[PDB]
Amino acid sequence: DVVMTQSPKTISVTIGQPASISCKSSQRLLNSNGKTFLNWLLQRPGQSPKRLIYLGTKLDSGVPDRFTGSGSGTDFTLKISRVEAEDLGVYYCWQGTHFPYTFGGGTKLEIKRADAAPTVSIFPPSSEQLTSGGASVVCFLNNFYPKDINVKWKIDGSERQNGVLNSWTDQDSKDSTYSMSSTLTLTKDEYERHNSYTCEATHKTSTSPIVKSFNRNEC
Amino acid sequence: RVQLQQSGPGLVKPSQSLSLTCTVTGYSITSDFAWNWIRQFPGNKLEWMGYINYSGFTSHNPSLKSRISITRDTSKNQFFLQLNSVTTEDTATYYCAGLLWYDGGAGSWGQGTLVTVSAAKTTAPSVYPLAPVCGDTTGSSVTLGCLVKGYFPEPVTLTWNSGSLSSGVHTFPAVLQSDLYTLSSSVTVTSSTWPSQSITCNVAHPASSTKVDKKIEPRGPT
Repeated sequence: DVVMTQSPKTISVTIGQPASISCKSSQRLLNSNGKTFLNWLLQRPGQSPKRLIYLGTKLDSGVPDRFTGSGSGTDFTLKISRVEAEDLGVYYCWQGTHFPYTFGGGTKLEIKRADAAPTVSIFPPSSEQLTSGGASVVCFLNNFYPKDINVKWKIDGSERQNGVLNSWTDQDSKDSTYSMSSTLTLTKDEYERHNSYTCEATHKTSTSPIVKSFNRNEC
Repeated sequence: RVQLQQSGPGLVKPSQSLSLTCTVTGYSITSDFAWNWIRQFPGNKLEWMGYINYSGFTSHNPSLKSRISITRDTSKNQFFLQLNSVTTEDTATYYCAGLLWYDGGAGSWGQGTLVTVSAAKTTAPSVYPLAPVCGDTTGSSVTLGCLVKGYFPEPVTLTWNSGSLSSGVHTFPAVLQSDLYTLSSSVTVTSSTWPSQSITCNVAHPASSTKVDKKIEPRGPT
């Protein structure tokens, strides 16, 4: 099968600057009628892949003319003349010349923006959940940049590692930021045993973590 | 133009078959296109599975080693996927996609349907309100949330105020543990609007035919 190799794996670009990504095929993609079945697609977060370029060099239907495909034989290039925030996502190449049809592994375009500290919010277990026997404490770390962040939980001032599950959003095209949710899940009995709960966020925007806490049974 | 939409069971037991339908609108399936099935695994990995074209001719990936059937029903303007002998490795998002036969142009994909291959049981979620602590309500914005815990399989849908509150929302990918998922969502609003303007998380879990509409009540007197 034809191997489609994309590079780079990831690219971070400031809004208004160009972007260029490469796709190299292991076999020539020209066919016996002069057509090159090489397409480029973009998959935005939460969506299906969508058309961009086809026939190697041709703008597909409805696609903004900021996207250009070039190349031939085995080496192809996609250029974005000036990046916009809604261009973020994963770009794929695809070949239709050699059965079975194959896709490249994707290039993720990230938008570079100024650093932003997270907005941190902590939430006690709901009374409804506490009637259940379980107890989840949730912390949101929202709208920060860049994407690396750390969260630490403390129960009565002591660090707690068991029972934490984290989830991270994809980059938001509205403001080019990232967000993260951290949930500490305890039994109801152990939650009711302890008094104060703390989420600490550490982010390159500050040396000092952002600390949010509450006391159980205080509003 | 042409629009495609996948449908079919979201949860399949190992060793049985997945069966999906793609319904095409805006174009006849007997003209111009190849009608493809493509699936996506974690890590940006897309796999072409096969097509049926406008004249009923088919082709499929050798990777699927006699397990796949692609068919159509022209009276319904639909085409279909059957994949037998499934295993957990067939868990994926499945897309239908038409590309023109002549040149690979006008690619049009459906929204995708997740198919989970698992023997685990369908379970409806509990939806819990995340009301802010009092100390966190005195600034100019306030953040609220909802925790959707203990469901299987994916997906759920979650909106705020029936979709009328869309700005300032973050809905996080669900996390799987012990064959049950948990998802959270946050919403941030101007603090002086709350609690005067109520906020409700609307959760639907189609696999269990369950809906929950949870109004977020403040801590303190309500």
